[PDB]
Amino acid sequence: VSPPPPIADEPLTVNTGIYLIECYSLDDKAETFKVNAFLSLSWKDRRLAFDPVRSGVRVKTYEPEAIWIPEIRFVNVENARDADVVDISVSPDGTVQYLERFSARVLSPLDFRRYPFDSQTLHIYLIVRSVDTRNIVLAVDLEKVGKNDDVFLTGWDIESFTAVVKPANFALEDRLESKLDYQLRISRQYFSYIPNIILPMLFILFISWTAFWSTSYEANVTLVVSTLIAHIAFNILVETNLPKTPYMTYTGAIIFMIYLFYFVAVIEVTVQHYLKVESQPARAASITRASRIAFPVVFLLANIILAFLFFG
Amino acid sequence: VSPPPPIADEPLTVNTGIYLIECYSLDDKAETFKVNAFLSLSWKDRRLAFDPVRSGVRVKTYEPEAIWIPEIRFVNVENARDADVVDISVSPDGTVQYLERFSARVLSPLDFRRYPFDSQTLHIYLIVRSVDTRNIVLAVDLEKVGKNDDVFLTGWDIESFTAVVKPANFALEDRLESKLDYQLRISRQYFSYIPNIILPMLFILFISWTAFWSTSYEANVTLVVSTLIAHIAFNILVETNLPKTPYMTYTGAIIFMIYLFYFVAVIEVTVQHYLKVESQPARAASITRASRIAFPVVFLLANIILAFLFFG
Amino acid sequence: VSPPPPIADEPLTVNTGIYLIECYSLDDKAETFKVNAFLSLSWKDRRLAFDPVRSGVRVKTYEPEAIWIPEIRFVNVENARDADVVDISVSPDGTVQYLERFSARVLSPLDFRRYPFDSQTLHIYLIVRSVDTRNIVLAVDLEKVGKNDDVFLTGWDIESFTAVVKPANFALEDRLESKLDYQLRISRQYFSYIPNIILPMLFILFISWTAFWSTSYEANVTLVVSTLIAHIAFNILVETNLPKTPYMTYTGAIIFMIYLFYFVAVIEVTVQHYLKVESQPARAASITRASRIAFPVVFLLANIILAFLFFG
Amino acid sequence: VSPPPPIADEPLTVNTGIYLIECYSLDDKAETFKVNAFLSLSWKDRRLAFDPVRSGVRVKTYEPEAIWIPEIRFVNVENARDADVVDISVSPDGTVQYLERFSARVLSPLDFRRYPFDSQTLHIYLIVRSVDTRNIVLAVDLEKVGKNDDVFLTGWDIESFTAVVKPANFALEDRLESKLDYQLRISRQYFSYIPNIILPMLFILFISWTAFWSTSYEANVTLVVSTLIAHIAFNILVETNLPKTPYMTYTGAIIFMIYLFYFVAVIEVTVQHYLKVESQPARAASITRASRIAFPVVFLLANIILAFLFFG
Amino acid sequence: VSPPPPIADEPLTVNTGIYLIECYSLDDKAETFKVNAFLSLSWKDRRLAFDPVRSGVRVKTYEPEAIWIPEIRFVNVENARDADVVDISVSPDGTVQYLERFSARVLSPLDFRRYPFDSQTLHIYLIVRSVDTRNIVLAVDLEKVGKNDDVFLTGWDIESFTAVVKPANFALEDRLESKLDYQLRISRQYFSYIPNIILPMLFILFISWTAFWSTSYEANVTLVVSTLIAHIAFNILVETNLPKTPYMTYTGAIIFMIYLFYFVAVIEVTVQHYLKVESQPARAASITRASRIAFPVVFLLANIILAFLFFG
Repeated sequence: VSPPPPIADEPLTVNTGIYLIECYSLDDKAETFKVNAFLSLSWKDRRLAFDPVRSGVRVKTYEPEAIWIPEIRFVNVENARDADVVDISVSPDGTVQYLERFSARVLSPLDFRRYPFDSQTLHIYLIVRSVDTRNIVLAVDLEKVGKNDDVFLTGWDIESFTAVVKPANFALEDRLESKLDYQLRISRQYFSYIPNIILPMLFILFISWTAFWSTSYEANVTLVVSTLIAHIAFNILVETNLPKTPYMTYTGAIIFMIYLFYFVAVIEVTVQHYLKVESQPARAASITRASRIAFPVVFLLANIILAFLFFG
Repeated sequence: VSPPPPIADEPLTVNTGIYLIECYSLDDKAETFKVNAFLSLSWKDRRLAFDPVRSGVRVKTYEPEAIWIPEIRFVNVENARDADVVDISVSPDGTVQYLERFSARVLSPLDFRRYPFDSQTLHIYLIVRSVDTRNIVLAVDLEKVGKNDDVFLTGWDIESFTAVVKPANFALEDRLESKLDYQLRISRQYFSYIPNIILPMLFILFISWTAFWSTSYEANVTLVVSTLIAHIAFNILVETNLPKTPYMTYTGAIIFMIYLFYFVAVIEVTVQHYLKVESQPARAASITRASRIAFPVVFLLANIILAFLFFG
Repeated sequence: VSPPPPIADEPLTVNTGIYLIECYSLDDKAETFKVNAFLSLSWKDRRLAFDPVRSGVRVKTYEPEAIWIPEIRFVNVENARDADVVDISVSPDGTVQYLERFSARVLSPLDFRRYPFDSQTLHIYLIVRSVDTRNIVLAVDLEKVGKNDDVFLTGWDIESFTAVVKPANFALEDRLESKLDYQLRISRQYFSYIPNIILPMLFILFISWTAFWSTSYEANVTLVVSTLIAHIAFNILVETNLPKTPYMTYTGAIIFMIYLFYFVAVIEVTVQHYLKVESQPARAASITRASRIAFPVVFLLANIILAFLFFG
Repeated sequence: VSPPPPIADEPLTVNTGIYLIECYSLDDKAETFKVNAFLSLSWKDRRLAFDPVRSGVRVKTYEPEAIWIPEIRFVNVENARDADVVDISVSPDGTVQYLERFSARVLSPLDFRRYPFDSQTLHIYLIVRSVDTRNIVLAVDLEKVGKNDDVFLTGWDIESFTAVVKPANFALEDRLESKLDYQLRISRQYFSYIPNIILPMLFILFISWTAFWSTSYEANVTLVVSTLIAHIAFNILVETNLPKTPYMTYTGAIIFMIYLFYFVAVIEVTVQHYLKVESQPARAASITRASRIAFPVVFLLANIILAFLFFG
Repeated sequence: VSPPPPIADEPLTVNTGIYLIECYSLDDKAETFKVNAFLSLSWKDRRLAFDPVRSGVRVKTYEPEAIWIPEIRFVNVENARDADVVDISVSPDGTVQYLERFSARVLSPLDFRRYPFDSQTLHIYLIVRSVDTRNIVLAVDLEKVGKNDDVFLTGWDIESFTAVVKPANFALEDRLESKLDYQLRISRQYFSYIPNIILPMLFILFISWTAFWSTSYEANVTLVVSTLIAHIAFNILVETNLPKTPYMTYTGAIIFMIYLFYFVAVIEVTVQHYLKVESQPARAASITRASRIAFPVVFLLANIILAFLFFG
């Protein structure tokens, strides 16, 4: 039908609010996730009001087809949402209440630069279609914004869920004042990563570092190269969960540094054996005794530098 | 169509019932499962009443779009259920019989705190929103709740499928709702895990422990490091199908313990070689003879303590 | 658009029939398969007795709409079939002819007790629900049951496709239903499994056994442990196919036996070295010479016993 | 609206034609691929004609729904094609032009017996629905068949695309029916296999064959067994892109040959060491000298014999 | 419902334009990328021009249907787009404004000759069919073609999104069609590839090379073969991504060169041992002294030549 008359001079306001029910399947490679929530809606329409004389219930219902309901669209969704109209009730004072239940698939960016200890924010954008007669603006009601007690994400924990009235849509066609942003702040659960990833890597490195206490060339070669193979194998477990990020990461820096340390250890073993063959054992002993202390200290300093760089 | 006439003394009640046909596709990483089942409803409409007189022996059977059907939805589903109506019958007394068949995908948490020998409970929720004229509450028909004898799940065995008879009424978004709970208790079939996982790891550990009866350095190093690599590969296989958790599991604790044991064995081999080279063979012999007994006993005690801690 | 009236109390019969066109995508882990075929029906409706003498000359052909067609469903399917009607024709006496083409994904359990050389049976179930005013039964018409010679399953031999004539009538949800069973017997092609799996395993086992002719500890350790690692990798490649089962299969038994043999070989090598160190070469020589004959004989005996146990 | 009257002496002939647009997703596990093309029909109907007088300048006419259109359905398709009519024109004589555009999934067998150097043939089948009034027989049209130069399949090159008639001696259809065959010939480009999968394996085998130029038992054992492990790893790599096939293959024969050669090499090394320890060095030298020449010649001859057994 | 009538012989032109919103899921093996964007159309239709003075309106809209809208279809898509009309508006002179929102999966070939540092161009094609006697041609509105500044793709740098203004007219199926081309130019981000793939490979190669400063045969064999195994594992990791291409890429050539280098290193070690055994230490010393310098220089020259060949 027709929109409400613009006889009222003030712009038409459509209050809004989303109530989350569940969020699931947050893919990391395509950075896409799904939602299932309640979409509430309300606006004032003085054209179709109600008087208490008809009945004392003070409540009347209507149909989706007979009453003009403004069209609200989602910006970043793969496909249009699935609408299931629930209930509408018209107060005697003209205010209407509109409900819907929808499910969607949302595209949002993710920043994996502190991958084990990162926090992400997921956005949902709302726009409206301007009507010919009057002016349509949006608003947020803090009462209709919330999340259920049974919202869970596998591996994450939800922190909060708010909204803003930002009318700052990128200018395309007369919609540069009719946007809305909903923010979902989440954090990753990182405790399981310690005993599953970090400590075995340190154990393998320390195993390979025992070559500085022996002078047998064959045993040193076996130790170092076999531990290198074990490190390459452990990279497979490191990779089977972490995404295929085409950019720098904390874990990537750690792995590259580990490769560098293995190379330097091989060089040290080679030079020690070569010096010992040339009837210069004192220099070889001095070099290996220096390396015994040099290696862990440099490893710890590089760890500290990297941690300060990425988290500060 | 309009709701049944408000008798102004009692809210409308609806008696539900779910009959399982088969369950399948219990995803472990996403904690989902798929269902196929019946759904039968029943309530009282004061109208549509007719006596058996005037050829009324044939009970009436209307069609959708001609009567009033309550909207009943599942809370924890990815998408709205795909359903098709089977039969609708109206008794001469005034009640109505309703049947339906649906398929759906359900989200439910899982608890892998005892992962090889765990038990899980799965939930299905039914909700209904009170209309603007009449209140609606739910009920349970205990003779229409059950499962086929042919309901099989791959990897699990089914124990019970009941329904809690007490709805949890509450008010949400300025309207009153009633929620039902269905519980499907299952247990895991753990027989396949023993000879495929547990025994080979024990064999590999016992193989790596043979280095205490030897005295050559190269053979000891080869044995221990190669067995460590084999353990890493078995860890690959084990963790290929186990989701990450915020708590500490059983298998993760055991795997970390075995990593610690390998590290300590490497340390002991290095110490023995270093002592032997420095011309103190008696001390090295005493150390290795002590370790021969010390290792299995400590392993046994640690395993027993862990089993008591988790399953106590 | 209403069920035909019975004469006095007799029920109505429908003669079904399925003609396979192609089977594909047989999953072991999911225990499903796909199929598309023809569904043929025929029943009696005497409200439409055609008279060719005066009212027309040719028998009537109808359209899917505005004609009473029995509802037919499949019990063990994930979702409802996607069927397109082909033709409906009415004979002068009153018997209706019907055809349609459909597809679905069928669920049926499998048996893996003889996995390399196992034979399976697959079931498809039809059903129909009795209306209040009429009772409906099902029947088989053997002239429309069959399969195309082009029906090919990748990796299986199709033997027969028959139906059990006698239905199974039962009362479910306070109504009478009838059920039909279609059995499709298939057998696995096992020749590809011999060179791909069986023989490399034997070659690696013999390579491991070749260590009883050597007297060097380092070489024996290298041989046995490297062959164990190769066996672990091949076990991973094999196990990527067979799902976990509550019972014990054949391949699992053979793999466990091979692990046992590896453990015993390691123990033998360790004992031989330990005895040789103590200046008792006679005992070590006797032990290794006895093992040279003991190992293959026991392997052969164990394999024969297992083959008799599982296939007898 | 009505089938054409059987007025002409010969039955009703339709001129068909398929014009490919692009192809993609040639899945090999399911032996299926998707298509996108045009479907142009043509038939004659003297019943309605547009004589060139009385404003008969309109050569063609547009009849979307008030005209008879034969039902053309595919045979080997998972689901019904997604077709939408493009153009409908009626010539003044009576010949009718028809045209659509469809997308579908095809099920055609694949044969990987010469996998690196194989060729395939993909079939698409067309059948027509008979009508009691007039007989309908399919007929190809040479000018309406073809394909774009913009078709492409990843890893394949297209040789030809033609059509031929094929009587339908199948489907047990009690009515007379006709079928059409469309054949697409594709040859795989094998160039990217010689430097990717073949030559590295030759290099690994030749590396393993250098154990015949040494007398050190430990070095020979390490060489041969580590190269066997490398062969297993390369087999794991190769398994990435090959199909999971249930029959014999050329590549499988090559892999089995390589395993056999590794076994024989280990046996030779053991024999040489056993003879050398037994104070018979001349025999060991003779055996090694024989092996140096024997191994490559036998490998080449067996490869020639396998290449003759296949490919002919 | 009817195409606009021509004046005498002139054709009808429609002005198009695509405003990008977001691109994602750029599959390299399948060579597809999903997309969703605004689509705009505009054309002149004088059969429904109005009088602004009498009607009292300055813009006139219509329902989504009940007006003649040209059929615009994409050529290289897997299926028809998921259209969503947003607005139809008309100008007083007769021009029709139009909007639409869609999403689709496109097909486009790629070039992988410079895979780490390559740039690609993606194509979107639009076509229209000539209905009636009114020829239809396309045109580009330069102020509507654009891209959102938030259009992002993971790992790619987006340079431009332009269109070729001149269409291409050709006769398909004895009918004329006009085609437009939309080009999206992107370049790959290569920084993450260097520390992930390039440098570990070099470190492993240098670890292999360190064997020219040694004399012990067992240590050299262990070093070279273990580094070869690690190289095979990294080959697995890299081959996970790249598809099969009929031509030779940069990475494939580099990998083959590395394989050849490993083979030559094994040969050199073998010949050094063979010469030293025959009591000729001087020749072996000279050979190894030469090889120490010879290997890195040859590697550098080969890399330089490859870089000049593929980029010159």
